[PDB]
Amino acid sequence: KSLLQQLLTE
Amino acid sequence: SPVMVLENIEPEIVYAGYDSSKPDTAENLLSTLNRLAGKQMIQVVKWAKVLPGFKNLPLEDQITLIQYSWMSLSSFALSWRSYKHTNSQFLYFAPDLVFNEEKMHQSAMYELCQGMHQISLQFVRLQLTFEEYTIMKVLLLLSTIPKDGLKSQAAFEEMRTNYIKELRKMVTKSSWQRFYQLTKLLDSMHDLVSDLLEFCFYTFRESHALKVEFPAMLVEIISDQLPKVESGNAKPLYFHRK
Ligand SMILES: NS(=O)(=O)C[C@H]1COc2cc(F)ccc2N1C(=O)c1ccc2c(c1)NC(=O)CO2
Repeated sequence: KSLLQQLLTE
Repeated sequence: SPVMVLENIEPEIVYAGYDSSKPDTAENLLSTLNRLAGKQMIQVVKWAKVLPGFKNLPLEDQITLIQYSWMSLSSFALSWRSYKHTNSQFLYFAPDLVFNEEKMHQSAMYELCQGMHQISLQFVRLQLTFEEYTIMKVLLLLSTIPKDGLKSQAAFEEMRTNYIKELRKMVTKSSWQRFYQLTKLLDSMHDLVSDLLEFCFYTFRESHALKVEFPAMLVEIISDQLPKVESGNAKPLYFHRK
């Protein structure tokens, strides 16, 4: 997962 | 009231972490701006997750919108801080980083800085309200899409249409004339953002040659966005075609 994906899904 | 939610979800302002003891070189100033942009990008994600309607869009579309609009949201907020805190006399990047003529020159972005100052001067002319500002910032998040459209284009269009309706309802408080002045201002953002991105892509591609540092968040976003913008995959959405 990208940093953006990680932040949006947490 | 979705606009009252917007006012309440506005992020805390961020410090630049600007080191005024270090030489005010273009490398040092631009590296500070990039560190600032990275911190702002974390705030954009936290804000977008709680933005009414945003959760309805699929994850791929949420990522696309954030990556395509980052410079638009960032430059529009810089204009807001400049207007609110200095009456648009200076560029208020952060409480600890306010640009005067000296810093505009040192940054090696003088002309882009004057272009940004011109937008903040429009906020004064129009006497832009915080309510108008918050709706317009959502419209900027929804102002650039892929040329072949999003994964859930109809869901996006419903959200965008709804926020346009909110802006029209809001201008009655300060009305058709005001609506068109606000949509003209929103459209004008695309041209300034294009020029800001052109310089950002240049310093990104010739980074260590120019000693300009980028945080991980910016590296990731720009690496994805840069080939898409340059190949003509980005589609700016205009209220009024130029
Ligand atoms: N994050 S912020 O500093 O508070 C506001 C944003 C968006 O509006 C701006 C307007 C300006 F006149 C100057 C900088 C920025 N901003 C930039 O992030 C940015 C733009 C281009 C770049 C760079 C930064 N960085 C580079 O290396 C060179 O290209």
